[PDB]
Amino acid sequence: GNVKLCSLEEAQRIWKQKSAEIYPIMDKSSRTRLALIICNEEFDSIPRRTGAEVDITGMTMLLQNLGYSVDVKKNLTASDMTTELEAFAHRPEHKTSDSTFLVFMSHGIREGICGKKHSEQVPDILQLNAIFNMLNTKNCPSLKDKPKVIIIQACRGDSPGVVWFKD
Amino acid sequence: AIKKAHIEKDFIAFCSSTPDNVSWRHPTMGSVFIGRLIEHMQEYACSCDVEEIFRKVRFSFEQPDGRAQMPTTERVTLTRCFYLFPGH
Ligand SMILES: *C(=O)[C@H](CC(=O)NS(C)(=O)=O)NC(=O)[C@@H]1CCCN1C(=O)[C@@H](NC(=O)c1ccc2ccccc2c1)C(C)C
Repeated sequence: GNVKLCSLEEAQRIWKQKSAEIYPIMDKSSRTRLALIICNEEFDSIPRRTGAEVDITGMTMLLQNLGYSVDVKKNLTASDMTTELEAFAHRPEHKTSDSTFLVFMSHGIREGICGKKHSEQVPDILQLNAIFNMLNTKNCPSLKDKPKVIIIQACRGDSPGVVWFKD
Repeated sequence: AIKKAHIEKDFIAFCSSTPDNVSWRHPTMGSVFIGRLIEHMQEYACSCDVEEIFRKVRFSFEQPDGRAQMPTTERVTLTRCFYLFPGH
């Protein structure tokens, strides 16, 4: 809808130029695209991510507009997530899909995403390397040779990341 | 017969910021990274592969301003362009 559509002319030209160096997309009538959105708004310790609802509404709608099936999950923990991710790599719809969109939205540390039960005393994070593990050609051979885009919205530390310099 | 397949491939991560650094969120408009990616997705989904659009999102963060943050694409292992061909 809101997503600017691609005319047949352009769709043809683009494929006309890149043809062999572009991922083949399944037929619009048969493919069953799946997208997963895990976003923690409330936390046992860390301050609630006030305003997360507007992001959930944003992505879901967008991905769904890109022709994906969005299954939204909320306030999970390291485990709950690592369990929810495995059940996804298993989904049968992937077999008849051309790609998938993963979307994580939560607080975070240098190490990774923060589950809803994370704390200084008792950590609850999900390393990024793990997410890549649950969906590789070994634990999810259905997505093999298909683009898997992973989006993450979380702090990667404390520093502001800006450095002073005079002009 | 059995054949070998790369264990890791066709991946592409897009983080909201760089290591050790924070990402910004507005209590009324939510995260900024998410709103920009959407804004761009809606516009360039039809002529740019997800890789070109992510770059365009980064470039949109090129000029700092109080709530600065530089998104980064990590562990990219895409072997070809990934067009979304919206409308198809
Ligand atoms: C990383 O952990 C978070 C990401 C998140 O959404 N979750 S959480 C539990 O941490 O809130 N990033 C932050 O929290 C960063 C780092 C510390 C403050 N912070 C913010 O995003 C604050 N943002 C603002 O104050 C703010 C952002 C954008 C913006 C745009 C236009 C006008 C005013 C503002 C204000 C929030 C409020 C804590």
